[PDB]
Amino acid sequence: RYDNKFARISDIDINQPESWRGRIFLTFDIDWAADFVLQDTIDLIEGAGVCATWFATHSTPLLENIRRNPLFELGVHPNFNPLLAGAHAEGVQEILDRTLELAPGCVSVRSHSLVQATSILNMFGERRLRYDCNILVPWDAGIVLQPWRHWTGDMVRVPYLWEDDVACLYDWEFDSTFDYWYQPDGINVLDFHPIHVYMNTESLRRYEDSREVHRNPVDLIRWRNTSAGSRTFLQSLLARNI
Amino acid sequence: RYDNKFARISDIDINQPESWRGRIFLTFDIDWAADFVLQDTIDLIEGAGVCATWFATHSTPLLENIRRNPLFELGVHPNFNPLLAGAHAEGVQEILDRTLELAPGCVSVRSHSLVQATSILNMFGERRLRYDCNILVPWDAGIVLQPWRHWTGDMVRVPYLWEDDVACLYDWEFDSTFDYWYQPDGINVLDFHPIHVYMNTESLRRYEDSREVHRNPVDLIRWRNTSAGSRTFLQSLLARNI
Ligand SMILES: [Zn+2]
Ligand SMILES: [Zn+2]
Repeated sequence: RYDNKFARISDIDINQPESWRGRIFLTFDIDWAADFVLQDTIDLIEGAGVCATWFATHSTPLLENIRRNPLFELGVHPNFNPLLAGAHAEGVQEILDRTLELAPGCVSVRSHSLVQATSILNMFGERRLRYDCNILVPWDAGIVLQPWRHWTGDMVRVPYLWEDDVACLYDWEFDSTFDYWYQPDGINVLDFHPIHVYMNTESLRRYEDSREVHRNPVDLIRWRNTSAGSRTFLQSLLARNI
Repeated sequence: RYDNKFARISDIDINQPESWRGRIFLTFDIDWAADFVLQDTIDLIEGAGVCATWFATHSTPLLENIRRNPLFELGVHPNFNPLLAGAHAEGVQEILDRTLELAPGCVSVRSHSLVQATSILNMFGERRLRYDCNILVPWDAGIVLQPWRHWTGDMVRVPYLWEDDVACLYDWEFDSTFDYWYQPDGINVLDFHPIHVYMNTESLRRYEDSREVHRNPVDLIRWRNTSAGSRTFLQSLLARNI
């Protein structure tokens, strides 16, 4: 149903454009959020009653909440940054295999910091991942987006067009009265972080200033932006589209 | 002039679509080709008298040929694969800085194996690179392509839509009578490797079977495909568009 606007990444059927065209795919890069922060984001999406895909960074009992919910897909968020940062004892394989232990049998992946390479995608495919979510093409680039077949692993590359922290870096609006990014004729994948939904981030300086409080369940709420930000953007998007 | 169809990557002016729309950007990932192989590719493009951009992997006096030619732009092709392959003593910075020594002041980059990440692009930008050429969106994905502004470094991301070895993996045609990939309304960046132009590669098995001969100036020519392949595709594209 057209009215079923929200979908999971694994609902994309590359052979059937009806499975993605004009639809919205809410995705969440967990990024090591404390449990109270992740729980708040889960509660917000569960309250809307929509589908969503969650990319896991670490082990937490809240992953079981995500697994249970039939509207939610659990994927992985492997962190290969230490490989790029300087000398290291391991490669991609060890890190990927460890991350996959968080969601055995999953099919969707987005790399922390969008770390990607031909060999990385080859290794994703060997491990039976089917959807790569690592290409970010901005909604304002003038490009109508569509997922496409990768040349190996029967993988599908799924490009995404909006991200909360990226919106801060590009100075995109959090308080527009319409879905400026929306493509009725393309795929619409958005990426949110629980930390920014929790603090209603409108500037990364709020995020940086509050660093010491990000895991403090008593004080963090005091840093929530009361103007427009990531949280109010998500809340409006949900209200307008359910 | 519309008739000046061929351009260099650094000719892209993100503020002026006339600088890229409907134009063709021939790019060459040198990939450690022996000098006789690189020379053959240079001779072929020089014979056509068109612009081209060359991504350097290693030091060779032939880079000076590329620098001299005012129609040619020299960029870099850093190799970060060893970082992903397993334990390593260095990170991106050391490798990038060493590669940049091959073309000081250059502005364009494509990573070997399309290794990329947010921190990698940040580091490209700090080193005054302006054009990232690491996003490959296939010509047959149904997406009209345009370069776009990256969120840091005043960098421009330039997507490309065709590559010789990728054409083999996707089973794209080398002997079409028309430019099937061409977007009159988008940017058209193609990536060729000197080794495949030299051997007129139509299957990667030819490339793999001939491995021991890739630096043998006497025997390699015997492995050149006499049917349609990467070389005849490039030759036709040049003939049709000059
Ligand atoms: Zn992340
Ligand atoms: Zn290469």
